[PDB]
Amino acid sequence: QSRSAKAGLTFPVGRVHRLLRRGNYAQRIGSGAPVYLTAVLEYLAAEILELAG
DNA sequence: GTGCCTGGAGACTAGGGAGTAATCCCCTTGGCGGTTAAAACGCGGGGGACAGCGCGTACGTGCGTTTAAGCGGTGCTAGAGCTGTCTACGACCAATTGAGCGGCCTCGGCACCGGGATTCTCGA
Repeated sequence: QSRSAKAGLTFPVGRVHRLLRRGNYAQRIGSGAPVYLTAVLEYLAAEILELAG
């Protein structure tokens, strides 16, 4: 399974990893940080979508 | 529904951060006395918060009128991408030097301390 769906989530991981890789935010990057961004933004999106419903 | 272009996924090899030994070690947290300037209790008050009245006016509301102004068309016009093509163009590791920090020593106005001249009391 790809990294965008290995954790069973909704938001893509490769998209935010490509955004930080060329956005020049650090020298290196840990493996847990893009999926952590994935989890935080998908939880914020799900909460505001439940409130929108 | 249907679909082709392309970022996404991923293992192997150099190559630079992580937290666990290690040890100073400086800052801090905790308490004892004192003494003192600030915090607290109270008491009369008077000056400022607050209710009410006079009023008048100017906006709440309504009506004739203009007044741009909105919806729809379409050419005129001139500003936004994208692929070639070439030039600059800022970084990589290394010898040499440098210039601002670690810790040291010198001035200098401010506050405290003593004499010269002046004024006050008594004595001669």
